[PDB]
Formats: sequence, C-alpha cells, structure tokens
Amino acid sequence: MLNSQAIDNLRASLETTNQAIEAIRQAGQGMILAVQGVQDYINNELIPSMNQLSCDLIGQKLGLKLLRYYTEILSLFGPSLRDPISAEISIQALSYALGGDINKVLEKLGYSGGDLLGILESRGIKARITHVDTESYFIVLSIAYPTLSEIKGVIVHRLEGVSYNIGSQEWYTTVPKYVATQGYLISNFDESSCTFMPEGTVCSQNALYPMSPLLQECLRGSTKSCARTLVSGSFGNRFILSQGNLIANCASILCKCYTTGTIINQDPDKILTYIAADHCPVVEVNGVTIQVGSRRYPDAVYLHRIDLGPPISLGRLDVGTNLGNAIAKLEDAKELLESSDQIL
Amino acid sequence: MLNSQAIDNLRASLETTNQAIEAIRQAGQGMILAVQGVQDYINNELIPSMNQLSCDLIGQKLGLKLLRYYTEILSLFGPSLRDPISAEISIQALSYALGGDINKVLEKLGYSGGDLLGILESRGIKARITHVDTESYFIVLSIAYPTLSEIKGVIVHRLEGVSYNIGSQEWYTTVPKYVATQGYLISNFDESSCTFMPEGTVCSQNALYPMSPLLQECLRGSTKSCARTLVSGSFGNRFILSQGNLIANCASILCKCYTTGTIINQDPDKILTYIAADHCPVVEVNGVTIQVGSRRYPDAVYLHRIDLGPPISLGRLDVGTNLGNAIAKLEDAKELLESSDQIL
Amino acid sequence: MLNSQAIDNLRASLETTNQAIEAIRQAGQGMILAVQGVQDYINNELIPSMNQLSCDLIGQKLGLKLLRYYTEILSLFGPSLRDPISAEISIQALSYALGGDINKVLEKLGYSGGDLLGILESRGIKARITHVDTESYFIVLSIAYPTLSEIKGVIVHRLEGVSYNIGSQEWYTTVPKYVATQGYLISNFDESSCTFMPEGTVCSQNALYPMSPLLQECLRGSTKSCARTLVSGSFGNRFILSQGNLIANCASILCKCYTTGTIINQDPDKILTYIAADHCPVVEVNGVTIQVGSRRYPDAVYLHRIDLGPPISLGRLDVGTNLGNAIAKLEDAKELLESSDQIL
Amino acid sequence: QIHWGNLSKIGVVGIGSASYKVMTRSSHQSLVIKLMPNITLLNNCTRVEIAEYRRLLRTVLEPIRDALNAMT
Amino acid sequence: QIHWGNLSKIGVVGIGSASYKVMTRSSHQSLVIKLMPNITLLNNCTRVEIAEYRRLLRTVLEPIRDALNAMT
Amino acid sequence: QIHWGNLSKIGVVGIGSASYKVMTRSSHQSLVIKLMPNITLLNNCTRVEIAEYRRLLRTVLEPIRDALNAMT
Ligand SMILES: *[C@@H]1O[C@H](CO)[C@@H](O)[C@H](O)[C@H]1NC(C)=O
Ligand SMILES: *[C@@H]1O[C@H](CO)[C@@H](O)[C@H](O)[C@H]1NC(C)=O
Ligand SMILES: *[C@@H]1O[C@H](CO)[C@@H](O)[C@H](O)[C@H]1NC(C)=O
Ligand SMILES: *[C@@H]1O[C@H](CO)[C@@H](O)[C@H](O)[C@H]1NC(C)=O
Ligand SMILES: *[C@@H]1O[C@H](CO)[C@@H](O)[C@H](O)[C@H]1NC(C)=O
Ligand SMILES: *[C@@H]1O[C@H](CO)[C@@H](O)[C@H](O)[C@H]1NC(C)=O
Ligand SMILES: *[C@@H]1O[C@H](CO)[C@@H](O)[C@H](O)[C@H]1NC(C)=O
Ligand SMILES: *[C@@H]1O[C@H](CO)[C@@H](O)[C@H](O)[C@H]1NC(C)=O
Ligand SMILES: *[C@@H]1O[C@H](CO)[C@@H](O)[C@H](O)[C@H]1NC(C)=O
Repeated sequence: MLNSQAIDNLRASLETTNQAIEAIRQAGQGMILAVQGVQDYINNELIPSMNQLSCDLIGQKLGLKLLRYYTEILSLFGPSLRDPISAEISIQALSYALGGDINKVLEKLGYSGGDLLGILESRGIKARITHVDTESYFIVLSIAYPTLSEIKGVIVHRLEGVSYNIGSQEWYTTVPKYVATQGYLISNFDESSCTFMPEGTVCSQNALYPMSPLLQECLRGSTKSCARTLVSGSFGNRFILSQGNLIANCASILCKCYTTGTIINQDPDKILTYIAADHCPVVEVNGVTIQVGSRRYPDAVYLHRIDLGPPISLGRLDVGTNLGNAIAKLEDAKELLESSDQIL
Repeated sequence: MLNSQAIDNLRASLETTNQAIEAIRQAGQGMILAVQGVQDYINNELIPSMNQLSCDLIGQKLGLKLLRYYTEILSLFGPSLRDPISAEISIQALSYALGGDINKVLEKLGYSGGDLLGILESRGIKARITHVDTESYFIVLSIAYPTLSEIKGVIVHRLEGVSYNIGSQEWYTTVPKYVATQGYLISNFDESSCTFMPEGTVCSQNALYPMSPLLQECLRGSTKSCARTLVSGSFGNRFILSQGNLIANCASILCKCYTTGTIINQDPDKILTYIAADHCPVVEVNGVTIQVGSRRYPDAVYLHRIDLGPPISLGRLDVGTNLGNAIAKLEDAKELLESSDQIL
Repeated sequence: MLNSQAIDNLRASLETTNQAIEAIRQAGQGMILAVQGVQDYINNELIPSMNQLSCDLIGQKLGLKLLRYYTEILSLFGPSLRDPISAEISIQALSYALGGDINKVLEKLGYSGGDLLGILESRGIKARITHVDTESYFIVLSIAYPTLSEIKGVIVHRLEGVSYNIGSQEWYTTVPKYVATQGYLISNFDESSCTFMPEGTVCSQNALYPMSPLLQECLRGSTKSCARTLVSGSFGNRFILSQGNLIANCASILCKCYTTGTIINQDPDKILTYIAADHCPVVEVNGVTIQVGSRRYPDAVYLHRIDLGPPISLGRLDVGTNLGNAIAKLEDAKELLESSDQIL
Repeated sequence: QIHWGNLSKIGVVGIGSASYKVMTRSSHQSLVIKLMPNITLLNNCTRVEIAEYRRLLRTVLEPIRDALNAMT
Repeated sequence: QIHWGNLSKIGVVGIGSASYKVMTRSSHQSLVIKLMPNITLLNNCTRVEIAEYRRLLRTVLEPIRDALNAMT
Repeated sequence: QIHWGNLSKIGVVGIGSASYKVMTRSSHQSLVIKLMPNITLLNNCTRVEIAEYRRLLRTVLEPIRDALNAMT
C-alpha cells in the first residue's frame, strides 16, 4: 500500500524528467544551428567581402604608384612630350642624361660653370623625339649639346645713344648698337644670332666683321668724324636707363625729381645729366615719369595643411565571461551527477 | 515480489537517464569550444585584417591628398621648376603673389589692364629660383615685374611695301618698316627690342631715333623725294595681305578670283588693287593662290565620363530565429523540472 | 522495510539529478548569451566598420580617377592653362581638334607633311582662352591655324662670309645674309619675320624686295663689283663652320690639326682652306680650338621598377569538427531517452 | 644664277638653301575642354572627394576667368 | 603728318598703329613655395607614403640645388 | 681702346660688356624613357588598373607616333 503509492509517485516524478531532458536537448540543437549560421555568414559573406576589399585596395595602390610615376615623367619630360620636334630639356633631365650630377655634366660637356649659365639662359640644348614605340610604351629622345669656342681677347660692347644740345640745337650721333674690341682693334658686331649676357655672348653664327676706318676714328676719340643728325622736325630719346642710373638730356626742358619735388637743374657746361636711384627713385623728364629705383614687394608664401584622422580601432570581442560561467556550471553538474551515480 | 521488480524497473530506467544527461553535458563543451573557436577567429584573424586594411587605406588617402598637392604645384609653377634660371610665371602664380586677385595685381603694379595684356603677351614677367632647401623641401622664387613708361603723343606706324607699276616699268619704294609720329613730327623706330601689339608697343630698350630731312619729305607727301628701285633683272612682292584686305599690283599680270572664276582687271588710273575678303575669299595673283578669306572649322569638345559602382552593404546576420527558439525550449522545462519536486 | 530504504535512496538519487539538470539549464543560458553577444558584435562593430571601409574606398577610387583625368588635361593643355593669352598647342591637342588623326589634320588644313614640320618647329599654331565658366568648370579654347602660300621657283640662300688674303693684305666682302633667286632673277630677302629651315622658310610677312643692279653683278660672277673692306686696325672672322665642314682662311696664321698633331698648310694657289670632320675632328685656327667632329655620348635609359604584394588571404573558418561532435552526442541522447521509456 | 665659283674666291660661301612660303589669312576653330567629367552615381560616399577636385579646379580656373574680365 | 594718300600711289601702305611704351626699372618680390605640406598625425600608417612623396621631391628639387651651387 | 670719355660728350654711352663665344659642332646623346614601369606581380587584382594606365599612355604617345610617321 505505502510502496504502491510511492511507485506511482516515482512513476509521475520520473515521467517529467524524461520530458525535461528532451526539451533542453532540442534547445541544444537550436544552439548548433545558431552557431552554424554564424559560421556560414562569416565564411560566405564576410571573407568574400574582406577579400574583395583587399583586392580592390591593391589595385588602388598600384594605380597611385603608376600615376606618381607619370607625374614625375610629366614633370621632367613635359615640353618634349607636347613638342616632339624641338623642345628644351629640363635641368633634371640634363643631370640624369650625363651621369647623375651637375659636376659630371660640366666635366663631360667641357663647360666652365658660367658656360652652362649662358647655355641654360639662351635655351641652347634641344631634345627631339626620334622613335615612339606604342607597343612597349617607350620613347627615344635625341639631345643635342652645344659646343662653345671662345676667342681670347674679344670683348663685346653695347652702345646706347641719346640726344645732346650744343647751344639751342639738338643733335644725335649714329653708332652701331654693338661693337667688339680685341686689344687696340675694333670691329663691328652682328647681334642677329647672339644672346647678350653678363657672363658672355653665345652666338650660333659668326658675328664679327671689320669696321671702316672712318667709324674707327669716331670710337677712338676723334668725335668730329662721327655722323650726327640734327633733330629738326623729328624727335629722339632724351633719357637712358642703365642699371639704376639715368642718363638724361635735361637741356632746354624741365626735369623734376618727383619724390623730393626739387627741379633737376643741368649745369650748362655739362652735356648729359646723370641721376642715381638713391638720390631720386622717381624722375620726371619732359613730362615723362620714369622709375629709377626698384620697388620691393612684401614676401608671399605658398602653403598647404593636411589634416587626417586615425584609423578605426576595433577592440577584442571579449565574450569569455559568459563562456566561463557555462563552463563552471557544466563542471558543477559533471561532478554532481557522477557522485550521485555512485549511489546507484 | 512485485515491489522488488518495481525497484529494478526504476533502477534500470534511472541509470539510463544519468547516461543520457552525460552525453548532452559533453556535447555542451562541444558548443563551448565551437563558440570559443569563433571568437578566436574573429579576434586573431578578422580584427587584425580590418586594422591592416584601415591602416593601408589611411596611407592611400594621404598619398592621394599629397600627390594632388604636387600636381597643383606642377600646374602653377611647372616652367620654373624645369628652368630655374629664367621662366615666365603663370597667371595663377601672379594673382597669388600680389594679393589674391587681378584687381590687386593691377593696383599694386600700376597697370592699366591693357598694360597687363601687353606684358602677358610679350612674356615680360620672369621668375628665377634663388634658393632651394632640400632638408625642409621648399624653394624661393624671385619675380621681376616690369614698369612701363608711356611717351604721350607718340604713335608707332608699321609700313609695308608693294611693287607698283607705271607704264610698263615696275618700281619699288624703299621705306623703313616702322616709323613714329608725335603730332607733326616724324622719327625712325627700331623694332629690335620691341613687341608690336594693337594696344601698344612695349620696348625693353629705346627705339626712337631721329629721321633725316630727305625721308621726312617723302613721308609728308613729296613722293618724288622717295628712294625708288627699278626692278629689272630682280623681283619683289606683288601682293600684301592685311586684316583680310588684299593689296596687290595686278598690272601686267593675270589676277583671277578662284571662287567666282572672274578675272580681276585693274583700271589704268588706279595704281594698286584692293580686294576685300567678302567679294572674293580666295584669289590667284600671278599664279599664286592667296587665301584672303578666313575659314572656320566645326567646334570640337573634349570631355570624359566616369562610371562608378555602389558600395557593398552587408545585411544583418539575423540568427535570432534558432537562438530565440532555444530560449523558448530551454526555460519551458524550467518549470516542468521544478514541478516534479513539488509532488515529491 | 527493505523497500523503504531502496525507495529513499532512489528518491535521494532522483533529487540530485533534478539539481544536475538545472545546472545544465543555466549553462545553456550562458551559451545563448555568448552566441548573442557574438552576433551583436558582428552587427554593431564589424558590419558598420566594413561598410565605412567600403565607403571610404569608393571615394578613393573616384578621387584617383578624377586626378588622372586632370593629369591628362594638364599633359595636353598645360601651356594654355598657364598662358590664357597666347600659347602653342600640343601635338595631342592638334590631333584631337581636327578629327582624331594626323592624316585628317593634313587634309583638313591642306598641309603636306613637310608644311606641318615647318609650322610645328616655328610654333605657328597658337591657342587663346576666350571663355571660362567656373560654375560648370569648362574653358573654351580658340585655335588659329596658319595658311601657307608657296611662291613657286623662289629659293632662299644663306650667305656666310670670311676674310681672305691677297698677298699680305686681308680683305672682307660685304654681302647680305640672305638672297633669293627665281630662275635667273636675284632679289634681296628680309629674315626679320622668317624661320630658315631645310624644308622651306615660313615668313609671317613679306620678305622679298628687289636688288640693285650693282649687287646683282657681284652675285652673278663679276666679283670686282663687290664692296670690299681692308682689315687694317680691325678684325673679322677667319673660319666658318658649315655642318661638319670648316672653311677657314689659314693664310698668314698657324693652323694645326689638334688630333693628329699635323700642321695644316695653306697652299698659296687656293684662297680658303676646307677641312672635313673626318680628316680632322678638332682643329686649331689662330690659337682658337674648333670642334669640327660630332661627339657622341653613351645611351641613357630612364626606367622604374614597381614591386607589389599579394593581398591578404583569409582562409576557411573550419569549426565544424566541434559542432559535428555535439551533433553526434545529441543524437545518442535522443535515442537513449526512448529506450528508458520502454523500461518504465 | 649665282656664280658660286667666283664668289668663293672672295670669301663668300652659301651655307643653306630653302623654298619660300608666306603666311596668308589664318583659320579658326573652337575647342571646349570640360574639366569636370560627368559622374552618374553622386552617392554619399563621393561628396567629399568631388568637392576636393572642385577646389583644385577653382585654383586653376578662377585666375583665368578673373584675368579675362579685367583685360577685356 | 604722314600723307597716306600720296604714299599709296607709290606702293607704300600702313598696316598698323600703336602707342609707344618703354620699360623702366623692374620691381622685385620673393615667393616661397612649401612643397611639403604640414601634416599633423604622422602615425605609423603614414610612414612609407610620406617617404615616397619625399623621394619624388628629391627627383625634382635636388638637380635644381646642385645646378644653383655649381653655377653660383 | 674706345675713348669712353670723349664719346659721352656726343651722347654715346656704353651700357654693357661681355666676352664672345661662338657655337660649334654639337654633340648628341640618346635617352630612352620607359613610360611603363616593370610590374612583377601582375595578379588578377591589378588587371583593370594597368589597362587604365595604358589608355592614359596611348592618349599621349599615339599622336606622337602618328605625327612622326606622317612628317618623316
Ligand atoms: C678728345 O677730346 C679732347 C678735347 O675734346 C681732344 O683734345 C682730343 O684730341 C680728343 N681725342 C683723344 C684721343 O684724346
Ligand atoms: C600729295 O600729293 C598732292 C597732289 O600730288 C599734293 O598735295 C602734294 O604733291 C602732296 N602733298 C604734300 C603735303 O606735299
Ligand atoms: C667668273 O670669273 C671668270 C674668270 O675671271 C670669268 O668667267 C668671269 O670673270 C666670271 N664669270 C661671270 C659670269 O662674270
Ligand atoms: C551626364 O550623364 C547623365 C546620365 O547618363 C545624362 O544626363 C547625360 O549623359 C549627361 N548629362 C549632362 C547634363 O551632362
Ligand atoms: C546622405 O547624406 C544626406 C546629407 O547629409 C543625408 O540626409 C542622407 O540621409 C544620407 N543618406 C544615407 C543613406 O545615409
Ligand atoms: C605645423 O603645424 C604645427 C601644429 O602644431 C605647428 O606647431 C608648426 O609650426 C607647423 N609647421 C610649420 C608651419 O612649418
Ligand atoms: C607603429 O607605431 C605604433 C604607434 O603609433 C605602434 O603601436 C606599432 O607597434 C608600430 N608598428 C611597428 C611595426 O613598428
Ligand atoms: C623588366 O621587364 C622585362 C620585359 O617587360 C622583363 O623581361 C624583365 O624580367 C623585367 N625585369 C625584371 C628585373 O624582372
Ligand atoms: C584570374 O583571371 C583569369 C582570367 O579571367 C581567370 O581565368 C582565373 O581563374 C582568375 N584566377 C583567380 C584565382 O580567380
């Protein structure tokens, strides 16, 4: 009687336990599908998207390297690419062609350093494209290097004229724009194919031809042999500007120092008036305002500022706190069930 | 008897339940290891990869921002970098140096607006690189701005000649290419250092020198004083082209209009023949075909088209179905298991 | 009795298993939160971070496309952007403007291939910017195309003079730098607006004017009609270089072949001495060293080498071995539970 | 008919020869360079990059437009 | 003045007219171009990229400095 | 031996002085510019980007080759 009710009590109590394990077991299968679904999403939609981002980023790195190379080529060989017939070469391309230094450029070309300044300023070095290969994408340039010969003792003089007054009459002397001297000898000079520079004149053709005996006496002191023009019904120039010094014919006209306001009065004995930049930076001659001094403007600076942001900082996932509790609970029942199993 | 086998009936059933719980308990550690394995893959493989991608992408953003700056430097200061000795400045570099506008440029340089057009077209502004610093990567440009003085009342005239014909004899008058007039006064003009432009001539050196009395009469009307050349055994030009109007010596030769086909006959009283581009766009003179009309070609357009692609957009992982199902199937048995103890 | 102890031990053993299951249930709760925490991390800090990475890379792709397009525009239309008043056009811009080929350029413009060589080398084609639209970022470029007329039968000759000796006296003949011939006719030539080239001179203005009867006799053979210049107290040039041939007046001076060391003797029968670039590459005339031969330097190559790196390789996650282990053990408990029910 | 034999006995030599071509009335064409390419997406991912390119264009184009107005 | 009617009867024509302006003492200004912009972060990500830009700068700037030192 | 003192009494002044150098036979050198750098990887991630660069090169280089062939 007592046991029979107890057997029924164990019958009902054990009945729910079998159902209890079934429910948690099927819930366990739900976890497996959940974890598998996480794995599928990572493998099928994160890894392919990660690799596509990595593949696209490699292409952008190469495209920037290739564009930086072309910009360097455009920087150095720009004029040659646009003008394949005849274009000046860069100082960067000249350095590269002859070794890798300007000292190698001067030694190989036999330039004095002041010869390179004359050649660079006159644009004497030309590059011509002689072959373009559109299959392997290269071009061949043909650079021509000028060769200079200096005639010792020859000095080139540039002449500039101005009208002068002797009494009430205005005269003008006709002289060549350029003359050349070699010691005591004087010759004419043709500037058609020449570049006049402080270091020296570089002429692509000949410029020297002899001078007539009459013009030689003019330049040597006998000014009465010089050809003069009376300015009657015509006009010339009344001032010259030369390296910040003004040479003017202030006779029978009004010359005024515009800065100080004083009248520049010419001594009758003297022929021409010389005005320096410091004494008068701005001068009025015959109503014409002339700037003798050089104005300086405040310095300017070209700048750029780049502001960027640090990349993202993804921390650790850190889900071990929940895993540890489940591990602790799993071990709790692991020993609890085994110890109770010994009773059986 | 019956209770004895009843105890064994519970004994056989209960012992299997302990084994049943043991199986799912070890399967629980299988889930934990899988979840831990997922976390390790994310922390050790995906997080380092995104940070590497982010670090690489930040470098590419700077590189593109930093190459775009150079392309701006090359765009504005290109000719100066290639030719440090002497190079013209760009219109963009001129505005930056003098304030930030052309209006500031005109007032600081004292230009009339038509003076800037003359200076820009003659390339009068030059920049020289005076200092290069390689440690801190900057250069210093020295810019020289011309100052212009206008001689008020002086007008420069360009002369062009053609071989006129009187009777059956062809002549040619020798005149200077350029002359200058100041009211009623006429002088000579030297174009060596000058740039002829519609607004005005900008001369780096002096150009005005007086004219002889004999040539003054020739230009003032007394054409008998002009120096004339009989072209016998030689040849000159027989037509001039000027601003779409053709001046030709059609005497003794065959002039015809190529377009209409008519023959241009010169009246004996008239010396020269004037042909406008409207009446005849193409003219043949002495067998030479002259294009006096202006041809216009159809407009061309340079343009580019860029096509992009929408960025990827990964959706939500969405594993809450199986995970939510397990939650329902987990704590449903929480009360079911607890119910067993209550009846006990 | 005996069953009472057996039932009590069974009741105690069953009671422990109830605590055993509940511990497993709470461990199951930890797994759900751990899996949910993994899913939350992916949707909160991985998907948003990757989309930002993808969004950033799309902008970088367009920026590189845009910069490459500008570098193409700067490569073609560079000089026009810096010089909006008057700049030469590139060969790439000329090809695009008139069709898309140089053959279409030649036919549309009426050039002959050698006409384009003389126009490209003289820089006759100029572009002017006539409209800038900053609202929509385009510029209108106006291009002027020269039209050429050839005077048939006219040949331009360049004359270069050198001094010569008659016994012990040095003379110099004055001739124009340029002359022109048409069959048997000889005329003068003005090189002010011309560009001397092997294919033909292109003059922007007229260059032909007649020659005096006295100078015609000089050029036709009667050399006694030419104007001479005794070189006394002056000096000229004693050598000419003409494309690898040296014409020198080695009379009364010392000329030697710098290469071979020999002395170049001027035979009195001949007036001038001709030296070829092969017989003597370097020549000294009157103490002046002249380079007659053409030096050649070893070829140079400008090239770049780019080394890349393979993208990251994220492999399969591969955590299915632990999931499969739990699946197998869950299946065992599913079967084992049914067996226990049969006993009960 | 220049006699180059007699003329070289007085130091005169000819160092060139070419034909003669004189420039007549010039032709004209208009070329429109569109510096902003036509982009079809215009998403939120490209707004900043398009503005950076536009600022580059204003650096170059604006001094040209402002100088044309002043000189004309 | 010039009698343009009479000069046309002898083949002389006037094909232009302009004012006369002569150049005087020039002004001067110094412009400093900083080719390396001021970058603030300079972290470990932006190390190889800045070095590659500096290598580009040396390809251009170094020949200029060497030529200036040699010619001056 | 120009008398610069006596010559300034008649309005003639000297505004410069320089040596004289005349150009002589020129030297020559060939320079080969490889516009396409040497890429070693050539993966599937760089196929499109290399083609975009080649199109840029053809825009510049092709008119040069065509002009050289026609003019020579
Ligand atoms: C220079 O001028 C002075 C006085 O004007 C004169 O006596 C002299 O002969 C001239 N010539 C020379 C070479 O001194
Ligand atoms: C121009 O010619 C006309 C008629 O021949 C006459 O006035 C004179 O000869 C010339 N004019 C002058 C001002 O000499
Ligand atoms: C060239 O010189 C020779 C000999 O002096 C002779 O034929 C004649 O004088 C000259 N020729 C001509 C065509 O004048
Ligand atoms: C730009 O592209 C769009 C879309 O293809 C289309 O309207 C046309 O091709 C262009 N439109 C304009 C206004 O440039
Ligand atoms: C795009 O940007 C605009 C302007 O900030 C904003 O209104 C819009 O919501 C954005 N679109 C998306 C999809 O974020
Ligand atoms: C760059 O910016 C920083 C900001 O901290 C400043 O201190 C530094 O002087 C700047 N460098 C320059 C302007 O060269
Ligand atoms: C780069 O520098 C950062 C500090 O900004 C440091 O954390 C990191 O370890 C460095 N990496 C290497 C490879 O030196
Ligand atoms: C450079 O390129 C050529 C042809 O493209 C190839 O043969 C060579 O191997 C490359 N250089 C190196 C170092 O691999
Ligand atoms: C690379 O591209 C080629 C050409 O389409 C293709 O055949 C090959 O399978 C690709 N390789 C990989 C690893 O995707």
